[PDB]
Amino acid sequence: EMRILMVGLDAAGKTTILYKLKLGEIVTTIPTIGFNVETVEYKNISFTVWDVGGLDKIRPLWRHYFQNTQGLIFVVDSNDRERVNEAREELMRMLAEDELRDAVLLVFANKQDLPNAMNAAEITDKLGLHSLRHRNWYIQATCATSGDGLYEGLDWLSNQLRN
Amino acid sequence: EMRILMVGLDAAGKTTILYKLKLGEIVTTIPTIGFNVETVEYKNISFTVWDVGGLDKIRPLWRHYFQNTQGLIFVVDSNDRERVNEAREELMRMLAEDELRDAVLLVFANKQDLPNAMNAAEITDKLGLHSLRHRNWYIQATCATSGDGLYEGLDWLSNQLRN
Amino acid sequence: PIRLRELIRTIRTARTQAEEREMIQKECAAIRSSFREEDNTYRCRNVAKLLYMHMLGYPAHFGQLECLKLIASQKFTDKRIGYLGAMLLLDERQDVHLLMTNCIKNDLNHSTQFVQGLALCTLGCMGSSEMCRDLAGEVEKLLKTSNSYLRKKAALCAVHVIRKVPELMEMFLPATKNLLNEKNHGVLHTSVVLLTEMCERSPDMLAHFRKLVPQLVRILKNLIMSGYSPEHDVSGISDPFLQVRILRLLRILGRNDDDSSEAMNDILAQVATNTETSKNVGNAILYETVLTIMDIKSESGLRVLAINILGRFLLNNDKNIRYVALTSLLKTVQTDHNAVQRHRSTIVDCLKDLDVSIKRRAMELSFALVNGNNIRGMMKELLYFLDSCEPEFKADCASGIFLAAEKYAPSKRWHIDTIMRVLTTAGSYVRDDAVPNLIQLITNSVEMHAYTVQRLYKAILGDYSQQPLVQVAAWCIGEYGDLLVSGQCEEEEPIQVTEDEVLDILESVLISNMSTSVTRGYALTAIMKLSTRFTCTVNRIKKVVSIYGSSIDVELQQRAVEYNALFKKYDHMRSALLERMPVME
Amino acid sequence: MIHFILLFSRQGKLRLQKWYITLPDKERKKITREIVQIILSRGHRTSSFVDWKELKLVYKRYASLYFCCAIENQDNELLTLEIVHRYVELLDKYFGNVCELDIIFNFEKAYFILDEFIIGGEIQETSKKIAVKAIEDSDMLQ
Amino acid sequence: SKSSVIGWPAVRERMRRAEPAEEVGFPVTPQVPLRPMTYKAAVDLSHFLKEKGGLEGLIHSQRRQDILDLWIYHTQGYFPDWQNYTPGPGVRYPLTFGWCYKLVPVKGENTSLLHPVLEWRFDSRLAFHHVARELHPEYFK
Ligand SMILES: Nc1nc2c(ncn2[C@@H]2O[C@H](COP(=O)(O)OP(=O)(O)OP(=O)(O)O)[C@@H](O)[C@H]2O)c(=O)[nH]1
Ligand SMILES: Nc1nc2c(ncn2[C@@H]2O[C@H](COP(=O)(O)OP(=O)(O)OP(=O)(O)O)[C@@H](O)[C@H]2O)c(=O)[nH]1
Ligand SMILES: [Mg+2]
Ligand SMILES: [Mg+2]
Repeated sequence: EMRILMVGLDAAGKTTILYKLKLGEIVTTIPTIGFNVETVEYKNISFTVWDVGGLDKIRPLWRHYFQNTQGLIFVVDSNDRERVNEAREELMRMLAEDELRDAVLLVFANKQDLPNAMNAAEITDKLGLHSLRHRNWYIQATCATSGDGLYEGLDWLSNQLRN
Repeated sequence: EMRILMVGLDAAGKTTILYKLKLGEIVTTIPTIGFNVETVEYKNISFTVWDVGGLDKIRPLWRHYFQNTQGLIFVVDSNDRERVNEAREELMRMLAEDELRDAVLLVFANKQDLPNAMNAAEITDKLGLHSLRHRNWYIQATCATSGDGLYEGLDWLSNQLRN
Repeated sequence: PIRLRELIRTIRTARTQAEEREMIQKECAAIRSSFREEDNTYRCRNVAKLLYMHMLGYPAHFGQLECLKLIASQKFTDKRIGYLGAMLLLDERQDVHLLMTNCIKNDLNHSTQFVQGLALCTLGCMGSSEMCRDLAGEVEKLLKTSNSYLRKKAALCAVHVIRKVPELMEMFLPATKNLLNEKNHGVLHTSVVLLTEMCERSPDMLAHFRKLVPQLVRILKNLIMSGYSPEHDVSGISDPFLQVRILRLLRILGRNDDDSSEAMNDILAQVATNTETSKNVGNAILYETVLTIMDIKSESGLRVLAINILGRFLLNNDKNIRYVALTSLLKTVQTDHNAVQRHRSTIVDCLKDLDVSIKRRAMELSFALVNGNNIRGMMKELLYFLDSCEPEFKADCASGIFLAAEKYAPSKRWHIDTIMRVLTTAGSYVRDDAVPNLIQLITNSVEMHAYTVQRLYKAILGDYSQQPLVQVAAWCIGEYGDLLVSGQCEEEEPIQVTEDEVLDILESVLISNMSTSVTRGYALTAIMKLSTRFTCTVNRIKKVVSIYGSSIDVELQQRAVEYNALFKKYDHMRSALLERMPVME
Repeated sequence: MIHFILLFSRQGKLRLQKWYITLPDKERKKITREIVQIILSRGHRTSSFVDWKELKLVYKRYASLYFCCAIENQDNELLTLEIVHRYVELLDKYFGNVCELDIIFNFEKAYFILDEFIIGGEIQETSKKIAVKAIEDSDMLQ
Repeated sequence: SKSSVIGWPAVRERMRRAEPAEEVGFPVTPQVPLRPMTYKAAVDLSHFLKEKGGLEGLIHSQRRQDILDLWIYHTQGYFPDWQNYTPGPGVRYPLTFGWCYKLVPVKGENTSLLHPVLEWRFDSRLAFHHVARELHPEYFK
């Protein structure tokens, strides 16, 4: 059992990830206004995953799911150099809360498809993940439309449940 | 104390592993119809290791040692692409039992001698280790005839002894 | 955990077996629970207490894996326990015993000969056919050793793998070459039993092995002439166990050879005279000596002497020797056939002996003694002895009457007369299997069925409950009914055949509960034939077929309805297939 | 070939079975029950042999304990009784004043004595000295 | 001496399997009154040993005594010091006033391969004429 949240910007593939983790296929997904949950069942831990869409009118309501959260997924796009700043703003906005203080971080460099897509390292330092405090943050470069690195992030995450 | 089982296909070097962890040398070993046991003492844990040969006429009898097992080693051959299907069949047949439900899995990628020999990653995805349930599986690429990776698998195994 | 003898002492205090089972399952759980603890300490004794319960007859399937742990132990006592219960709890069909194969193979290479002695013990006692296939090169390797502690063991283990795997002895033909000069007798004994085994299986091995016949003729003569040793000597007779095995090897060799039969002739003439017949041992020496002489193309002076040996053995009051002497002539029935026939009254005497086996050997040898000369007189003893059999011998005699009568019957009538006598007096004792044989020989008989069927009819009015009797009769009434009721289509002067009580006596079987339903199977068969074999009163028998179409036996419900349509629709096609059956052998 | 060996009490209480032939336990419990019944239903002048179902079944009483073998129907019989008696001698050898209650107790070595004497259903040591010597050495090995 | 009948062959077997030539402490049976082996009960016992039989002329020893005496204490409730006899020099007379038996001097596979003591006597005047008191006057006052 683990409460999982999939936060991030819009068009992040986060529902593309979620139905790849639960089902295994890339379903044609609308821009999800509300949220999503599928209990992904993997590595002796049932990951209860609260995927929530990342459009503008939703981001204030993000605080309502930050309770009993054992772990984050802050999905980033590797193909959004223009939005990495507000994502870095979002991250520094969101992590700084007393609620959601003991949940580790697993960042997905989604949409590794282009030379526009960066690696984990540049995305780490554009976000400044070394500036974090009280964090088991761990970026994990993933390809949602091919399942690549997805189970490996879940692998790292399942290590990070027990102590 | 830890009861260890060495299940897997024939000619896997499983007795070669067993007399390299215990003795430290590669003894000339017959194809073992029955079994072997050598209490390997490593990471100050006495690994009582039940090496059982992997021929056709023995594989049904494997169910008899599946009681009070705290740890598996499923050695595969990296030099057997043709046998990885039945090794995948053997694994799914075996792991699906109520007896032997709480024992961790440590897959050895033995016989790393060739470009024929694969790494841990292709052997992970041929066997389909990401399809697993209630498992602390962890593949460990090992070289039986040189001692390489063997005790490091035994290193990780003694971590998964206690919780 | 308590000890073995502490448990046994508690078991010896048990009164009721049900109460004893309470004491079983008391300790058995602790044995199980210790097995859940994976103990190595008391695993010696918990298995030992378990094997006692196994000897006490209790389900000890669970501890068999711990026996494999005790074989795969390192302490000698745990092995000493471990090899034992492997011979006890495991067999070939135990199917979990295959894990011994690695463990034995390591322990055939153990430093201690006693550990290897345990490994040769367990494989020699209960080694499986595939375990024999998986250990064959190691046993001959331990047969190529010099350790006579192991050479005595690897030889008999090689017998076992040749016993279990008959197609494996050819790799032991080189193994056995020229170890016949062993100073030890025990290894030399096991080699003889191996050469007994090697000569037994393949005739192709006989050519290599009849060569060394005079080698052991010397060594057996060495055993007679070494009249004492402090070991091997029982009652002043030196190593009689080896001596018989040589004779048995000399029995299977030279049995169709003559030169080896003459190469062994001297020591046969020796020990037939140079034996001490006082104790049981020298009789056991001389018994195989008789059997060795009979089976080889021997000297005629041996065999005449040998019957004179047996004439002594017929007259010893030891029932052992009487069992020995009766078995002896039971062996050499055909060989020296008429020197047996002069001991005939001794055999008829042992019919009146008060032992089962003595009466068993005498009755069967009397079945063997019947030639075409004693056929008339001895059967009158035997038909009397058939009356004076035990009910266990009544089944045994009445068949063995039928066996020798089919051989050497001087008449066909008297052949019928004795069989008809036995069928009246055996009844529930004569086997149903001889009934198609008796049915065959009386239709092999072609001439006396008016003689037969009347005498068949004259006794079945006495009784029906003798089921193999009335098995015989109903086929005869169906087939040779014309010879029973003859020219009596209508009523005539009253002869004993009356063609209605003829039909009533079969009908009496059909309602009688003492009918094996193949009595009733033969009876409707006889009813339907006497629709053709009798022209007197048919279609009253159609009524009996028609009322039987609702019967509760399945085939006898089939049999009646399948008859009845011929009785109702194809009355002319009834007789169109009721020709008599052909006669075969 | 000795097919099996049975040692059962005056009450028929079996103190030893040794199946040199592989037949299952129900058949073991059937056959053993019958022959004990056969021998105990058999008198003292009944020739010490039973022709039991193609087995010239050898019995030889020595004490309250009874004795049983199943030899192949081509072999010797009095020697087969002597095999029992040689084994009786070896039990008389290794124990001395060989007696009933440690048959109940120390049966484990009586199997081992049989293991030093008969493996496979046949004799391995025709001496009576060398066999009990070897079991003492393995006892001296402990 | 009723419950002394059910172990009359059973404990005597353990006596006879004891050679005439874990655990710590001593339990006491709860709420059962205890008393020494009294005179008339020893008269009740010496006749119980006279009538039930299997005791007279048996090889007496100390190991058999201690098997017997504790069994009396645990099944009948009597202090197991009553089967005391006079020592080595002389006839082993009972110190017990009422015990009419004086002691005069007189499996099989536990033997190795090649090999490299008292008895009772009934004396009915031991209950009255204490002969052990004649052998030990200064101890009995
Ligand atoms: N090429 C490529 N495109 C991807 C990959 N992952 C996601 N995408 C694209 O990103 C788009 C957004 O994915 P969705 O999951 O459907 O939408 P979302 O990110 O969940 O946004 P919301 O629905 O508003 O929560 C998809 O339509 C995909 O085409 C990837 O790994 N490779
Ligand atoms: N080149 C190479 N060969 C290896 C290595 N490990 C094992 N082998 C070979 O694999 C063969 C099988 O090894 P064994 O241990 O003797 O046999 P097994 O795998 O235990 O099979 P069983 O005896 O039936 O249980 C050996 O003969 C080795 O030659 C390795 O690391 N490198
Ligand atoms: Mg979405
Ligand atoms: Mg092996």
